[PDB]
Amino acid sequence: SHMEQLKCCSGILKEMFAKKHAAYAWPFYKPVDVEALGLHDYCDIIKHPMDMSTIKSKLEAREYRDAQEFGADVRLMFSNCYKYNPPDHEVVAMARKLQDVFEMRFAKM
Ligand SMILES: CCS(=O)(=O)c1ccc(NCC2CC2)c(-c2cn(C)c(=O)c3[nH]ccc23)c1
Repeated sequence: SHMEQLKCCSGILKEMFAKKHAAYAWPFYKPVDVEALGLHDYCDIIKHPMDMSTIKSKLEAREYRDAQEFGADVRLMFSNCYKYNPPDHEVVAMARKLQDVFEMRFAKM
């Protein structure tokens, strides 16, 4: 059921926000600050920005019909990271660690 699936989504996102994963999830907590040194071309490369606070807000405001729509937004957050940054960047290695947390939880629900 969609209602049940969406409560599991809330649970998944709550684990991604937990202290257990903090050392590598913290650059994904809030939207990317495009007024920070570098990132002057961030809006030129990233057409659809996404972060965990935006996904949390979209869940609370019922903007997802089902788990797949929630999943698409989490994956957009990681794909934005893989598209923008060099593959050797510290943030890419952090995104891969947080995505492993996500994929394992999302797959078992
Ligand atoms: C919480 C939003 S923030 O603006 O405070 C912030 C702070 C630190 C960050 N990275 C720190 C770096 C790994 C050591 C990032 C960041 C996120 N993402 C998703 C990228 O793609 C990216 N590229 C370059 C920087 C970033 C964002």
